[PDB]
Amino acid sequence: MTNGKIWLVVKPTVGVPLFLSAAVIASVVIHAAVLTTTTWLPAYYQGSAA
Amino acid sequence: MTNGKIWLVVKPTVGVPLFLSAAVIASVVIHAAVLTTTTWLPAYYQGSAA
Amino acid sequence: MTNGKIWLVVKPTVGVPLFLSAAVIASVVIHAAVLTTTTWLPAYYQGSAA
Amino acid sequence: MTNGKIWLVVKPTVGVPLFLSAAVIASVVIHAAVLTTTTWLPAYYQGSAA
Amino acid sequence: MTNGKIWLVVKPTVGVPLFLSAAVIASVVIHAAVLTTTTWLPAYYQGSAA
Amino acid sequence: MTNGKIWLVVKPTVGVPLFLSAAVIASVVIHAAVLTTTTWLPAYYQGSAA
Amino acid sequence: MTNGKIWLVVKPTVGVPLFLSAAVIASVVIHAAVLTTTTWLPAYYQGSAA
Amino acid sequence: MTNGKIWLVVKPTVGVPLFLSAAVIASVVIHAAVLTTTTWLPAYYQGSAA
Amino acid sequence: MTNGKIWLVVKPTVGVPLFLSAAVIASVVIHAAVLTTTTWLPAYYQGSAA
Amino acid sequence: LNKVWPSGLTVAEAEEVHKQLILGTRVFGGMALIAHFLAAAATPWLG
Amino acid sequence: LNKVWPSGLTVAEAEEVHKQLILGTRVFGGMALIAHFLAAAATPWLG
Amino acid sequence: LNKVWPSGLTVAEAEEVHKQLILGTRVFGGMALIAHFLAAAATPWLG
Amino acid sequence: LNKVWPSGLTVAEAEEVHKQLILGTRVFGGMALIAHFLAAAATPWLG
Amino acid sequence: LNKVWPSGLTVAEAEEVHKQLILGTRVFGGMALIAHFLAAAATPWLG
Amino acid sequence: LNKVWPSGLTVAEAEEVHKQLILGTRVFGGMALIAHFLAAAATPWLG
Amino acid sequence: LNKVWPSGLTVAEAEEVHKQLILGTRVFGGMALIAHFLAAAATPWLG
Amino acid sequence: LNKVWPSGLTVAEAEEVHKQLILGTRVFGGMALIAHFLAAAATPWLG
Amino acid sequence: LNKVWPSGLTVAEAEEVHKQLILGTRVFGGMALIAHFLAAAATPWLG
Ligand code: BCL
Ligand code: BCL
Ligand code: BCL
Ligand SMILES: COC(C)(C)C/C=C/C(C)=C/C=C/C(C)=C/C=C/C(C)=C/C=C/C=C(C)/C=C/C=C(\C)CC/C=C(\C)CCC=C(C)C
Ligand SMILES: COC(C)(C)C/C=C/C(C)=C/C=C/C(C)=C/C=C/C(C)=C/C=C/C=C(C)/C=C/C=C(\C)CC/C=C(\C)CCC=C(C)C
Ligand SMILES: COC(C)(C)C/C=C/C(C)=C/C=C/C(C)=C/C=C/C(C)=C/C=C/C=C(C)/C=C/C=C(\C)CC/C=C(\C)CCC=C(C)C
Ligand SMILES: COC(C)(C)C/C=C/C(C)=C/C=C/C(C)=C/C=C/C(C)=C/C=C/C=C(C)/C=C/C=C(\C)CC/C=C(\C)CCC=C(C)C
Ligand SMILES: COC(C)(C)C/C=C/C(C)=C/C=C/C(C)=C/C=C/C(C)=C/C=C/C=C(C)/C=C/C=C(\C)CC/C=C(\C)CCC=C(C)C
Ligand SMILES: COC(C)(C)C/C=C/C(C)=C/C=C/C(C)=C/C=C/C(C)=C/C=C/C=C(C)/C=C/C=C(\C)CC/C=C(\C)CCC=C(C)C
Ligand SMILES: COC(C)(C)C/C=C/C(C)=C/C=C/C(C)=C/C=C/C(C)=C/C=C/C=C(C)/C=C/C=C(\C)CC/C=C(\C)CCC=C(C)C
Ligand SMILES: COC(C)(C)C/C=C/C(C)=C/C=C/C(C)=C/C=C/C(C)=C/C=C/C=C(C)/C=C/C=C(\C)CC/C=C(\C)CCC=C(C)C
Ligand SMILES: COC(C)(C)C/C=C/C(C)=C/C=C/C(C)=C/C=C/C(C)=C/C=C/C=C(C)/C=C/C=C(\C)CC/C=C(\C)CCC=C(C)C
Ligand SMILES: CCCCCCCCCCCC[N+](C)(C)[O-]
Ligand SMILES: CCCCCCCCCCCC[N+](C)(C)[O-]
Ligand SMILES: CCCCCCCCCCCC[N+](C)(C)[O-]
Ligand SMILES: [Ca+2]
Ligand SMILES: [Ca+2]
Ligand SMILES: [Ca+2]
Ligand SMILES: [Ca+2]
Ligand SMILES: [Ca+2]
Ligand SMILES: [Ca+2]
Ligand SMILES: [Ca+2]
Ligand SMILES: [Ca+2]
Ligand SMILES: [Ca+2]
Repeated sequence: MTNGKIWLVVKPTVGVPLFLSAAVIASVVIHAAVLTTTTWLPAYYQGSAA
Repeated sequence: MTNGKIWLVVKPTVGVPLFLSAAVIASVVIHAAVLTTTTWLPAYYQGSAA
Repeated sequence: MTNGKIWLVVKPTVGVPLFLSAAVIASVVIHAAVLTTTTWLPAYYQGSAA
Repeated sequence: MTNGKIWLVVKPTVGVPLFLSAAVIASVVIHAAVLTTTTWLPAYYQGSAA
Repeated sequence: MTNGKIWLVVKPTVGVPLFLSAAVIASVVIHAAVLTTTTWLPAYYQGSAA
Repeated sequence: MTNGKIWLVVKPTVGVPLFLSAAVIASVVIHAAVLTTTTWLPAYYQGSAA
Repeated sequence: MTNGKIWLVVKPTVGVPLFLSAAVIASVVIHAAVLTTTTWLPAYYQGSAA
Repeated sequence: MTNGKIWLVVKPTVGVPLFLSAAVIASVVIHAAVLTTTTWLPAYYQGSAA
Repeated sequence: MTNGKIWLVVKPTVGVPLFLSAAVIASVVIHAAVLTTTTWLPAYYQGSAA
Repeated sequence: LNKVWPSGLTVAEAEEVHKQLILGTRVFGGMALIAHFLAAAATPWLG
Repeated sequence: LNKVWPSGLTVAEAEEVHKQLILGTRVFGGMALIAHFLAAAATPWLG
Repeated sequence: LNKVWPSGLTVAEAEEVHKQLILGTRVFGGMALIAHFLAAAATPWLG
Repeated sequence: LNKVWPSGLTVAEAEEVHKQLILGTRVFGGMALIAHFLAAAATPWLG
Repeated sequence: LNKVWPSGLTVAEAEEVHKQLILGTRVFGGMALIAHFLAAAATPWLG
Repeated sequence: LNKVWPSGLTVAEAEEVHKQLILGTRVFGGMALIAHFLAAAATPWLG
Repeated sequence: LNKVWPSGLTVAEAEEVHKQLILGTRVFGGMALIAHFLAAAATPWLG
Repeated sequence: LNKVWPSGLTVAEAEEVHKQLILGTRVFGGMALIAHFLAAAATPWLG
Repeated sequence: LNKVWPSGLTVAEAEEVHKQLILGTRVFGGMALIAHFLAAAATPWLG
């Protein structure tokens, strides 16, 4: 909330795409980690075929 | 719906290709995850050859 | 059909190469997925050698 | 044959290298796929050493 | 605290995104290392499933 | 031989490095493929140590 | 200490981010090497679990 | 020896770094290939330890 | 020693970072090769643990 | 309201762009919702 | 009408570009539809 | 206060941008908090 | 006919460029067709 | 002291930027320190 | 014929460039042809 | 001595930049030296 | 002869650049030839 | 001799740059030579 001056020295057309892209990548990384390390999430995708 | 001012500070020729590219990549990631973790989707590709 | 104004704010020299490149990559991904997950497509390449 | 206006909105110095590069990469991908999935093409390289 | 003159010769629009991106990547690397080398963190994700 | 007008619309400082780089990469790919798929080329490097 | 004229011909906005990024990457490489080649460092992460 | 006009249409700022970088990469590729495919070069590094 | 005119046609802000980066990468490659192809270097990291 | 912001757009142009993005998202989402019902019906996912 | 937008195109030019993209997509889709019927007929996919 | 900084924004514009980023973060976080409660309830995580 | 489009080409120049691309594609395709017949004849592919 | 350096900042602006970076680092570090104590208490790390 | 095209070359300059590329390709091909005969003679490839 | 070199710096500015880099390197090295002694004492490395 | 080509060089400067590249290549090749004889003598390669 | 070449340097500046590169290389090489003797003495390499 107090960091709003960051946009005086970082171009928003750089930093805003980077910020949102980093969030998106982070979410994918977390979902991929859960998928690769649990049995229960791949079992959810496998469904009744197991 | 309320975020339309993003295009005052992000160039659409950056952000719109990025937005659509991210959607496309996300879809591929999901399809690839289902393909790699289920048996039923590769069995669908394998068809009657199984 | 209704999205033609996209080329007012995305440069075609960016978006048209990206659009066609994404289609090309998508096609390769699909062909590679079928090749790597079926027996019948590699058997087609193998031909009379098996 | 009818798409020649593409060069009004795509720079040829972008699109022509991309077009030819994509063709080259595609050919390599196909040759690599045949090499990796057949026995007969590796046997051709192996020659009389088998 | 004494290095504030770095922003006289490095563009903040370069260095501030790089600085924060490096921190984000570093955190992911550490979390990924713990996930891939312990049993207790994947057991935490696995939960009651096993 | 008939394609010399390509340099009216592709910058040679783009296309000539790309052309030669692609040739170099192609050669490496072919040598690598032979090395990885034959026994005779590895045995040539191994020499009398076998 | 005697190389300070490097900043007459290298832009600091290039070279200073590169210098610090290379240091950061080098540190990660060394830590990753120790983690992947010793038993004692992963045992330290594993803690009382095993 | 006869190709010196290449520097009329390729920028040396591009082509000379690329030329030398390609040579450096090629040398690394050859050394790495010998290291990975022979026993005698790994044994040379291993020395008296085994 | 006789090649100093390279900096008439290569920009030092390109070539000097590239030169030093290549040296740094080369050193890492050599250290990594020794680490991955000897028992004695990982045993040095492993120390008294095994 | 004629102020041209650092993207090169005015406020009104930026809203016009985003409204088309909102519309396109709704179309994609409608198709995706149908695809999920088809996936649930035709695949072993959810039984 | 004559306004040049940040892409460098006018409204009419942008519609002309997109119409060619629409046409090309229809050609690609028609060929792909034929290829899917061939794939269904000649491969084990769908039996 | 009308000074234009190297990003091309004024102080007031930079705060206006960031306030929207703050708002969007709160929306994302509210949704993520709900998703974590759903994950805790419906998945084996946390039992 | 004089209009220079955002690629830097006129309509006539753009058609001239594409016609050479069409010609080159036909040459590549003719060679590829011959290569496929050779591949079918000499390799186990298609028997 | 009003000299503008190659970054586009003055000395005073560059210090103002860095002071916010220092503040943000202290916040991150305070949170990270708490997270390490939580990790030590709740995980098998350090026993 | 003095027209400077978007690459920055004239027609005559572009042909002069390509002719050197053609010449270099012929040299590379001649060497490669010799190398293939050596490969066929010295390696197990082709017997 | 007021000559501006292709980096945009004068000799004096370039020396001022590098001196801060030298100082920072010494700080990093001092910390790294302490960390190596800790690593030698606390880990199985060097016994 | 004093024409400046799109690289920014004259014919004479371009030849001067290439001569230094030719010279450097000969030095590299001389060293590489010696290294190959050493490799043949000291390694199992070629016996 | 005061000619400014496409790098932005004069002949004299380019030689001054390279001489510092030569000096730095000699320092690196001297250290590397010592490190190889240490490696030969302390590691199983070369016995
Ligand atoms: C067997 C079938 C597979 C599967 C196969 C696929 C495939 C294949 C695809 C998807 C796609 C999607 N799947 Mg599914 N999917 C599965 C199960 C799930 C589950 C689940 C828990 O089981 C969930 C939550 C989802 C959810 C989703 C969506 C996120 C996504 C389509 C979004 C869209 O159209 O938005 C449109 C949005 C709207 C119309 C309105 C949005 C309005 C709200 C208010 C906006 C809030 C924004 C928020 C606060 C901030 C966002 C920040 C940004 C991320 C930066 N699927 C199963 C396991 N799914 C598609 C996809 O991701 O495409 C890119 C896709 O291609
Ligand atoms: C089971 C739990 C895991 C673990 C999980 C995590 C996770 C997960 C994270 C960390 C993070 C961090 N961990 Mg921990 N961590 C573990 C064990 C350790 C051990 C150890 C030897 O056991 C150490 C040394 C650390 C240390 C660290 C920090 C380096 C880092 C947070 C820094 C920060 O906030 O700075 C703030 C700094 C300050 C407030 C003040 C600094 C002042 C000093 C004087 C500055 C000196 C500068 C120096 C001289 C030069 C620096 C050069 C630059 C690097 C270029 N952890 C265990 C094994 N750790 C976090 C991280 O890296 O985030 C990016 C993170 O996300
Ligand atoms: C167990 C220990 C390891 C090992 C561990 C390491 C590690 C670790 C490193 C090296 C490094 C180096 N090692 Mg050792 N090294 C081993 C065994 C070898 C063997 C061998 C056949 O056994 C060789 C030839 C080398 C050789 C080399 C050098 C190439 C290099 C340092 C160069 C330098 O300082 O130049 C300085 C140059 C000079 C002072 C003068 C040069 C003058 C001459 C006339 C210039 C001629 C130029 C030529 C014609 C053209 C060059 C073209 C360019 C490549 C583009 N090592 C053993 C197996 N070695 C270091 C390195 O590469 O750092 C980047 C490094 O970090
Ligand atoms: C288990 O983990 C796995 C492996 C699955 C990994 C996890 C993956 C996850 C978490 C995936 C999540 C995916 C999500 C969140 C997907 C979201 C998809 C969305 C929201 C898609 C939206 C699509 C919108 C589209 C296609 C909009 C198109 C708009 C168009 C074409 C209009 C274009 C024109 C303009 C923007 C402006 C025109 C100009 C004017 C002046 C009017
Ligand atoms: C199981 O998961 C796997 C592994 C399979 C991964 C999943 C993959 C998935 C989900 C793949 C999905 C693929 C999709 C959605 C593919 C879509 C393809 C489409 C829509 C292709 C469209 C092609 C269109 C083409 C080729 C159009 C060409 C147009 C041309 C050449 C005209 C060019 C000219 C202009 C644009 C303007 C000219 C200028 C003027 C002034 C008129
Ligand atoms: C075990 O380790 C694993 C494998 C899991 C790896 C570890 C992963 C970790 C550590 C992940 C951590 C993730 C974190 C920290 C995620 C943080 C997420 C956050 C904070 C997300 C925030 C999202 C915010 C959003 C979506 C905001 C959107 C804002 C919008 C759309 C407004 C856009 C407009 C403007 C910015 C300005 C408009 C202009 C005006 C003039 C008003
Ligand atoms: C099983 O799945 C696997 C693994 C196999 C992956 C799947 C791969 C797939 C699906 C591959 C598909 C490949 C395709 C579709 C390949 C298409 C190839 C084509 C269409 C090639 C065309 C080549 C055209 C060439 C080489 C044209 C050259 C033209 C030249 C040299 C003329 C250059 C000059 C100008 C353009 C303008 C000159 C200027 C003037 C003013 C006249
Ligand atoms: C075993 O090896 C493994 C695998 C673990 C790998 C090893 C990993 C290692 C060695 C990791 C080390 C990690 C370290 C050293 C992490 C350090 C983290 C730090 C120092 C983080 C600092 C964060 C600081 C933040 C988030 C600061 C934010 C500041 C903000 C938002 C203010 C933004 C505004 C401005 C800069 C200027 C505004 C303008 C004005 C005019 C006032
Ligand atoms: C089984 O599959 C595997 C794994 C093997 C993968 C498959 C690989 C495949 C399919 C590889 C195919 C490779 C091909 C097609 C290679 C083609 C090579 C060619 C055509 C090489 C041509 C080389 C040409 C050279 C080196 C020309 C050099 C020219 C020079 C130096 C002149 C430079 C000067 C100018 C261009 C202009 C000067 C300016 C003036 C004003 C005169
Ligand atoms: C077994 O092989 C493995 C796997 C281990 C791989 C091998 C890895 C190897 C060989 C690693 C080697 C690592 C080395 C050589 C690391 C070297 C580290 C050094 C020298 C680090 C130096 C750090 C210096 C720092 C952090 C300096 C910071 C300076 C600052 C913040 C000042 C910034 C301000 C300015 C530059 C100018 C300000 C402007 C003014 C006008 C005053
Ligand atoms: C089995 O397959 C494997 C795995 C082995 C992969 C296959 C690899 C293969 C096929 C590798 C092939 C490698 C080749 C072909 C290597 C070629 C090497 C050559 C030709 C190296 C040449 C080096 C030349 C050098 C270092 C020249 C340096 C020149 C300098 C320093 C002068 C710099 C100055 C100027 C250019 C201009 C100065 C300005 C003036 C005004 C005078
Ligand atoms: C088995 O195969 C493996 C896996 C090992 C792979 C094979 C790897 C191989 C083949 C590695 C080969 C490595 C080689 C050839 C390494 C060469 C290293 C060299 C030559 C290093 C040179 C270092 C030079 C340095 C650090 C110089 C620094 C200079 C400085 C700091 C001065 C900076 C200032 C200026 C340039 C200009 C200042 C301006 C003025 C106006 C005076
Ligand atoms: C983006 C491409 C994703 C390809 C994913 C498929 C990789 C192969 C999956 C394992 C092999 C499946 N199998 C055994 C039926 O062949
Ligand atoms: C691998 C580390 C990469 C560090 C980031 C690259 C160096 C900074 C490049 C800055 C380019 C923009 N510039 C010159 C205007 O500052
Ligand atoms: C793969 C090696 C790449 C080496 C660097 C090639 C040149 C990079 C671009 C900088 C030089 C061009 N320019 C016009 C800015 O001077
Ligand atoms: Ca179902
Ligand atoms: Ca079928
Ligand atoms: Ca639960
Ligand atoms: Ca056949
Ligand atoms: Ca604990
Ligand atoms: Ca033979
Ligand atoms: Ca110890
Ligand atoms: Ca020998
Ligand atoms: Ca020894």
